[PDB]
Amino acid sequence: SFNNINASISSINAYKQAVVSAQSSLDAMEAGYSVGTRTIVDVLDATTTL
Amino acid sequence: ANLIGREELQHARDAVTSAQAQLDVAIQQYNANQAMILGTKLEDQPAVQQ
Repeated sequence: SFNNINASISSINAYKQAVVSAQSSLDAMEAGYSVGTRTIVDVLDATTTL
Repeated sequence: ANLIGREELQHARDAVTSAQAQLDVAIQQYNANQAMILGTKLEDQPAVQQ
């Protein structure tokens, strides 16, 4: 149990980083679609990934 | 219906306009060299009569 605790801490860190990365990807997709370089379909996928 | 990106449609319209310009260039190239062959008959051309 004492080791499972630390494993959980590390996994929390990793998933936080993943969330930040997905946020950045979504923002890039949204701006690109705002200026016309992407289709609406591309935006929907980034929202799903986030 | 808001399915494909706007930059794809922009690039399609630009392609059509460029193709029209190129066809105009070709037509003009033809119109010149038709000023030399205005006379219908080969025997009546200015060069031959000289």
